Amino acid sequence: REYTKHLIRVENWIFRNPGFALAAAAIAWLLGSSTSQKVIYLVMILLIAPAYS
Amino acid sequence: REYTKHLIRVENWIFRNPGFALAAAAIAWLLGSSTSQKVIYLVMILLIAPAYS
Amino acid sequence: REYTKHLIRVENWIFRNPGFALAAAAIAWLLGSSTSQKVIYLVMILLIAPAYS
Amino acid sequence: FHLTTRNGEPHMIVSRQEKGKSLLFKTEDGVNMCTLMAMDLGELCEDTITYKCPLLRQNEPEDIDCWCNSTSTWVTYGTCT
Amino acid sequence: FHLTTRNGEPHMIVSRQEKGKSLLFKTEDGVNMCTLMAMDLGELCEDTITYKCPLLRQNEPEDIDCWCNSTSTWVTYGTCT
Amino acid sequence: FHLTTRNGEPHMIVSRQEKGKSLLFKTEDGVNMCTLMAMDLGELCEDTITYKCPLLRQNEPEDIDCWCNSTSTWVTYGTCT
Amino acid sequence: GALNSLGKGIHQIFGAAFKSLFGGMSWFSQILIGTLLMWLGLNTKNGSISLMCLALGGVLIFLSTA
Amino acid sequence: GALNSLGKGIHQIFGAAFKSLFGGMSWFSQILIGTLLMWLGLNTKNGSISLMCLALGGVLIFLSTA
Amino acid sequence: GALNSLGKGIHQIFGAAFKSLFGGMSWFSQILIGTLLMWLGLNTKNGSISLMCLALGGVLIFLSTA
Amino acid sequence: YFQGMRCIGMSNRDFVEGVSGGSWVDIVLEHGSCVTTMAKNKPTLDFELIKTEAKQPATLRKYCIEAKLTNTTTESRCPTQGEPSLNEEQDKRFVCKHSMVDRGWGNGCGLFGKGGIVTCAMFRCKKNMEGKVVQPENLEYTIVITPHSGEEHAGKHGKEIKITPQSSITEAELTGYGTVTMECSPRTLDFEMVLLQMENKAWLVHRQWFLDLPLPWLPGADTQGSNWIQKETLVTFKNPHAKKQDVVVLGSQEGAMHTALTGATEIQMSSGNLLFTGHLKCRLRMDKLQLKGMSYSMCTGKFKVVKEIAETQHGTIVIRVQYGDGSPCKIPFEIMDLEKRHVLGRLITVNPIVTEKDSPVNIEAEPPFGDSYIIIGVEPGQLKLNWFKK
Amino acid sequence: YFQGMRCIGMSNRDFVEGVSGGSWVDIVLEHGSCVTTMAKNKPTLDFELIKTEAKQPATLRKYCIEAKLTNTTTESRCPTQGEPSLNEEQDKRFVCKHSMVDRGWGNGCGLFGKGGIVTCAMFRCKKNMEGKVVQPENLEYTIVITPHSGEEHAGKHGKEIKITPQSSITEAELTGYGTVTMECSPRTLDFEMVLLQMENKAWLVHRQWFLDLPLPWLPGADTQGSNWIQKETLVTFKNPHAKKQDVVVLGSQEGAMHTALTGATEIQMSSGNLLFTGHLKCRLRMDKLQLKGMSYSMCTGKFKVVKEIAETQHGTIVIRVQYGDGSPCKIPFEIMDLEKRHVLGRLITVNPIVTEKDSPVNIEAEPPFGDSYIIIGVEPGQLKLNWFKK
Amino acid sequence: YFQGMRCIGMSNRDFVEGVSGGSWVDIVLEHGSCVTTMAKNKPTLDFELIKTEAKQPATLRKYCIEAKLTNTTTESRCPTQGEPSLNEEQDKRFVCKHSMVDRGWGNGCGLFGKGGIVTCAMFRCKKNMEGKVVQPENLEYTIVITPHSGEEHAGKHGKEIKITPQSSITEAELTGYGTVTMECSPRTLDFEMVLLQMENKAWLVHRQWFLDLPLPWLPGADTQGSNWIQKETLVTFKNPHAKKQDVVVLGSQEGAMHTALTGATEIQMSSGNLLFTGHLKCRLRMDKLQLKGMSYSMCTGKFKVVKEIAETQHGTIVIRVQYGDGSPCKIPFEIMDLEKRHVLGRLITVNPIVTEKDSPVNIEAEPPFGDSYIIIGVEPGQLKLNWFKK
Ligand SMILES: CC(=O)N[C@@H]1[C@@H](O)[C@H](O)[C@@H](CO)O[C@@H]1O
Ligand SMILES: CC(=O)N[C@@H]1[C@@H](O)[C@H](O)[C@@H](CO)O[C@@H]1O
Ligand SMILES: CC(=O)N[C@@H]1[C@@H](O)[C@H](O)[C@@H](CO)O[C@@H]1O
Ligand SMILES: CC(=O)N[C@@H]1[C@@H](O)[C@H](O)[C@@H](CO)O[C@H]1O
Ligand SMILES: CC(=O)N[C@@H]1[C@@H](O)[C@H](O)[C@@H](CO)O[C@H]1O
Ligand SMILES: CC(=O)N[C@@H]1[C@@H](O)[C@H](O)[C@@H](CO)O[C@H]1O
Repeated sequence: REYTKHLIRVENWIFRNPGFALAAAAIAWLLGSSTSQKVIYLVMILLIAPAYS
Repeated sequence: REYTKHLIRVENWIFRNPGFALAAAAIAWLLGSSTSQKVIYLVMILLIAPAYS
Repeated sequence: REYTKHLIRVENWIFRNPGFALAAAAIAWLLGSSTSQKVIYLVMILLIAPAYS
Repeated sequence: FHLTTRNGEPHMIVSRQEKGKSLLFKTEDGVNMCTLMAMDLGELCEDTITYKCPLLRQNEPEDIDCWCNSTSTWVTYGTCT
Repeated sequence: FHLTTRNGEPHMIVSRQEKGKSLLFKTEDGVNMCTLMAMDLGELCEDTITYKCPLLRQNEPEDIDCWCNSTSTWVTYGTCT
Repeated sequence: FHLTTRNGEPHMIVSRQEKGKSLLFKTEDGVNMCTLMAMDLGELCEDTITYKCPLLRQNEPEDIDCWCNSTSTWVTYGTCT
Repeated sequence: GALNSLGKGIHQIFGAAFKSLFGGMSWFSQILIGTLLMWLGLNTKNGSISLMCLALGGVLIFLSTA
Repeated sequence: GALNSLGKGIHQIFGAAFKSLFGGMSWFSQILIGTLLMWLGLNTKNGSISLMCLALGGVLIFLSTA
Repeated sequence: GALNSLGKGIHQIFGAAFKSLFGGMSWFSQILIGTLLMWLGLNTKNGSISLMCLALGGVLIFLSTA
Repeated sequence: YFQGMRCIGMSNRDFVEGVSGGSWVDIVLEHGSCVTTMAKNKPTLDFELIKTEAKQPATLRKYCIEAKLTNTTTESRCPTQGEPSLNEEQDKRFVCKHSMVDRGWGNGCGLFGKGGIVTCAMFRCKKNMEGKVVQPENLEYTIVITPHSGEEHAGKHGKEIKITPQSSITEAELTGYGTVTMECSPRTLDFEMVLLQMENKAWLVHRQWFLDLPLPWLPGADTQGSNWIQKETLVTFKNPHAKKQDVVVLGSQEGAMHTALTGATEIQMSSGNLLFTGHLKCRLRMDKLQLKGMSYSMCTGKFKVVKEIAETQHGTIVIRVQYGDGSPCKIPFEIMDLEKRHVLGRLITVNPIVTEKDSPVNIEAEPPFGDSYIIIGVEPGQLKLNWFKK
Repeated sequence: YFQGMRCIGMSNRDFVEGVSGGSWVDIVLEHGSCVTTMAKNKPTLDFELIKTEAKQPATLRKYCIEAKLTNTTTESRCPTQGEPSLNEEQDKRFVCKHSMVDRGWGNGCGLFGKGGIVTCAMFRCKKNMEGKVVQPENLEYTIVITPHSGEEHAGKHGKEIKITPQSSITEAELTGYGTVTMECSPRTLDFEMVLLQMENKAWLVHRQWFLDLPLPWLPGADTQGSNWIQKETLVTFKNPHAKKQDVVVLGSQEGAMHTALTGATEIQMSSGNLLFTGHLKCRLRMDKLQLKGMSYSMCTGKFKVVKEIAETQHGTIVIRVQYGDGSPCKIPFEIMDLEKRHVLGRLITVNPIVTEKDSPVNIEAEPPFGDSYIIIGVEPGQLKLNWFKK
Repeated sequence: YFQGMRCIGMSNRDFVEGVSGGSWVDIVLEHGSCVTTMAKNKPTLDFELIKTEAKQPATLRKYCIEAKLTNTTTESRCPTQGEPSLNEEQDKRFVCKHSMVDRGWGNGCGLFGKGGIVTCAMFRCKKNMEGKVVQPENLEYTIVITPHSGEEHAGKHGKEIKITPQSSITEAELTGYGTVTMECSPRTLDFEMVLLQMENKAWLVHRQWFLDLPLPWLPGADTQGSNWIQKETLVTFKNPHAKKQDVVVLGSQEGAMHTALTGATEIQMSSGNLLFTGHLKCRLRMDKLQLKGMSYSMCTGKFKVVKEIAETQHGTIVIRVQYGDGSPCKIPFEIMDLEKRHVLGRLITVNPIVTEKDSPVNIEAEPPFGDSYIIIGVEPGQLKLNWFKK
């Protein structure tokens, strides 16, 4: 269970709320404003989203 | 008879008088003075010629 | 005999004297001084040479 | 051999056991003696061959392995072994 | 025919006049009867052929024109005519 | 057959019914026997052929179907049937 | 022959046109309208004179058959 | 056929991208995000307008299946 | 061989011309008309000198057969 | 049924008229066409070239195409004794061949070796063909000159005349009208060619092909029909034998010939004569012709149009009429305008006349274009028939 | 083991659905593939084209490839006496040849020279091959229509129907659901070609090659099998002798043929019929189909997933379940979201039902992408099974 | 009839002369041509290459082209008992083959199945051909050196000498004149080729073709003529039978060979030797030659021109003359101008002399171009003959 236990949580919480993804890019494109450097946010955000920390 | 009755009358009256044709062109060439536009007369004249109207 | 009788005389007299030919060109090259016009001499001379006229 | 006919002419059905022996059969015109020299003469079977043995009077045979001396005869034999 | 041998085995030199007749020759093991059915058997000459006539006990012959019934024998004959 | 001549030489007009039989006719030099072997000998008609039968003394015949043994003779016969 | 080929060729075309434009009548009809044209050849000025003075002969000849 | 060869060719690539970027939902979800794009085609200014005003049709058609 | 092909080639032409122009006589006849040419090679001035000074050798050699 | 109808029914019909008087008029005659001539106060005539045939043209060569052989004889000598011979080898009716054949003791010779042999057979031709040469001259054209009267039949033939490019000017008599004089020229028909005859059926073939045919032949001027040249073409000599040799003749070549001529222009013929489609140019004079019937009375009576007026292929009409009050008479024909003021059109039938009471007298006339009155007859019932020519 | 499994296990599977009602739906059938059709309130069906064979195609030509000879007979005549003959030369079962051979005194002839000889042998074919012509029509396609129910087996065959491009629209009955109507077209398979049969093994060969084969043959419509054409192809006549001539037959050509056909497309076959891999385009109507089992009760009980839920190659799943409290009943299937608020996905198996207690009822369904709850059953233990589709 | 005439009558004749004294003079010898050499105070000589032949060239391979077979013997074993054998299978004069044949109860075997059989026949070649290899060396050229004297015949042969490209410088003696020394080189004739001999008739053929010929052969250095290689090329083994097998030999191949060589350059030959048309380059020295007859008297007498003076193909003349008052003497010949002042032209015949009274002494001379007097003899009747050379 330790292999998928960190992943499976995310793959659920998105299927419940598509939203935080939809606006994520807005947080992204307004943060760091360069390509990859602006992508790492859109991963970091959608990843910190299903978390409580 | 209705098919040739309008034509046959003309085809006679000319064979009786060649004349109105001979001078027709004079009426023609002095009327409208352009090619076809001067021909339509020489047809209209020789056609109104065997008529009473 | 009438065909070669005019020629054979010359073809002898030269074989006897090569000379009049050897100096002929001198008479030639100093007479008329153009190519053919200077050749006709060297023929006319060597031809009048074996003659008595 | 069985003596029969082929269009009025005598016909010989020759079997294997007759190879090498003079073939004699009576005919109105006396006794006929045919000579069979066929090297390929074998057993009577489906593979037959049939041909004529010419009459030969005081003439040496040439290009043939069958001939009679009194009356032309047809001959038939198998080639099986 | 002239009876000779080929490696201890009996050998028959068969001439033309024997075509069609039973070949008999005495042997320690009784009398031997060879049967020659060669269609091409001709005159003894330079063109010879030589081969063996197998022993055949109560068996029908197949694909052969020579066989004996008591002791295998070699046979030789010419094909000339 | 009708016996006539062709330039002093005897001439034989052979009909159909004589096929296969010895032809004999007397001559100052004894009796002459011609032999006719013509396979195509038929009925006397317009299609005749005429040729010579050579004299043959103790010699076998070769490439011929007619010959006499005492005096060369001409022969004629039809080929019709 | 070409000259004979085009002979009927150039004639049939030029002919029918003359069998329509003119072709009214004969005798004193043909000669008049004929003769008047030959006048235009002598006079006029402009080039057409080349055609008219010929056309007269065209008519007069057909009147000269007799 | 080339046109059929590239037909699946140009479609599968452009398609999957559309099966990821968009592809959230249907009905009143698809039409909205669809309809708003068609607005950008009328307005804007810059060239992208060439892509957006088309992308609307891309969405609206998938909503027009019915 | 080319060199042998043209060998008879360039020779037969140049040869016959020399069998006509010169070719008068031999011994003291050939050498004289020969020797005088070799003089023209030393002297002269103009280029022909290139041909004359050679032509002497042409003659002298035919006199040097012996 | 009436005289002059043949030409009216033809699609190819020329109308010729003389622009002078007593002058010559030219006309062109072709097979299948006719020419109608007219002149002031002269009858109208019809001319037709109906036949063009060569009479007894020179026979070039007779080719045998089927033969038989009889009395085949063979003679041969031994090696060393020269070439044998047969006297029939001098008889032109035989075909012979000389050869060499092996000989020897087996057939009467002392030596073995090649000997001379000879064989002859009488050659009898059973079927031959002959090619003829047609000379432009000696060709004979048949021309019919028919009076265009309209008289009836259903005894009135046009004069038939036969001429040759070598015959002089013809003076043809036309019963009742006088004579017509004419001369013709075969004006352009070729003859380095030849005409091959295979039993009443002929063909036109090129020369040098006819002359090259590999068949026995005889010079044209022959009558023996025996001394054939190159008989070996139909004969085959088998390999000889010491004293005999067979000779066989090929089979008929009529077939090999037929299926060999396919392609070449076939020529019709009859009575042994060859026929062609000729072309003539003629000139005729009518000064000796005159109208048949002048000086009669002008019919004073009635006519009933026998049947429906007919339109010809030549802008003309044929009116059948039959008297009525009178002698065998002239007819009053006249085509005028609707007002009967001036005369229009003209007659092709001229001086139309009636020979019998109840004798349909066909009349061909040319109505002007448009409207016209066809006035037949006189004052009891002058027959006004309206007509419109389109 | 269950009905509709065959198509689920296939990699080539098309899903088709009608965009209308009562309308025709088009589908394309191929060998090795299947098509699943669906419609509102209609059962889901599976279609497969399993066989394509030509039945009794016209036989073009029979070629003999192995023969024997019997009763060989020879006849010959002397030089001069024409061509000999044998009456069997008129018997179509014999092969004969005419030749010439030297003759002379040594063999019964009067003259030395060439003579005519003739030899015949009865020809008996022992092994032949035949080429047939397959007509596009008369081709017969076999199609199986299987109800996608999920029922079990391990008696439930799909309806099998055979059609021809000439047969009319088919009305196939599906026990329990009604009938389905469909029509097909062999829509693009070529036949100037020929199908060669060498003893139960066939090949497709081009024409004009088959027709050029140097072997004895007989026109297709034969049954005698005796009168072979061009027998000389398998027969060899040795040089003749004065009175006899040998004739030998070539050996079998089956081998020369086999190693000669390598390369040409081999064609399978059975029961004498040729088989091909066909291609069909069909249209079907479902207005006469209906769900089997409507008007039952909604199972009110329990199910135990027989075994591990399976994932198909088509974004679908197959859930085995077996009742439990109730009649042979309808099943409550429903795929919702994690919150059980809305319905997601759909069934491929429709109106899934239980026929027996302890009867594994396979069910194929399509879960939406991502997360979903598979709710099987009712309120004692409605079976919430989580599922994630990647 | 006179010495030196052969070369005068040849169209291809070269005139060579040494530009030095005691030096070597080069000449080119060809078949059909001759070369005439001249030098101050030396006799004029004629050279001709008449023969070029290879003597005993190495024999490469002997091919048998016709053979016979005798003592054919067969041996065979039953299935299971290995390969049979015959000791003659070790005798190189036999051709043998190993095969398999069906066996069984019908022919002396216990088992039915394939058995081993072997057959041999003595091979006797009756006619063969042989190809030889001609080496450039060992070729022998024959050259005739004839003194150009004009003497008569109708005993006076030119010296004949045979040389090889390996022989040393030749010193040929010419009776009466001394010796002439010469050396030759076969200066460019090719030999990877081969010369095929089919019974006294030969051909030049390429190698690898000769070596590939499918015929029995033997290595060149053989004399047995029995142990042929690849005899099977002329032998055919029929299908075997249980105890016997027939073997036949092909017929002669002389014909197949002849009509196979058509095209390849044919080579003449005689006495077993091959002949070619050679080409030589030689150098000769005349320091040991001298005039035959020096130190005689100058004929003081008369000559009568035997016949019409002749013109040769080489700008020269041949005058026949016969004494007259004197010893076998020198002749006074001299060609001058019309005035008899200077000497013109020259003699090809040198030191012309008379051997007998009434012995026509031919003399070849070269008159200058144009007019000249041919002065033969001395002061009773010095013979002034006018001559014109065109
Ligand atoms: C025509 C003739 O020659 N007849 C005899 C015949 O009587 C005899 O039987 C046979 C052998 O004995 O030899 C010939 O055939
Ligand atoms: C082994 C055997 O069968 N022996 C007999 C032999 O005694 C007899 O001589 C022959 C024909 O008579 O038939 C067999 O060969
Ligand atoms: C020359 C000669 O041999 N004469 C005889 C003849 O007497 C006899 O008539 C004939 C047949 O009987 O056989 C020969 O011809
Ligand atoms: C004329 C005839 O055919 N009869 C006999 C025949 O029976 C006998 O076989 C032959 C010699 O054996 O001699 C024949 O003459
Ligand atoms: C045993 C043996 O070989 N002796 C005899 C033999 O001499 C005889 O030829 C044969 C029948 O003729 O019968 C055999 O038994
Ligand atoms: C000499 C001669 O010709 N006379 C007879 C002949 O009559 C007879 O026919 C023949 C034999 O039958 O014997 C011949 O000797």
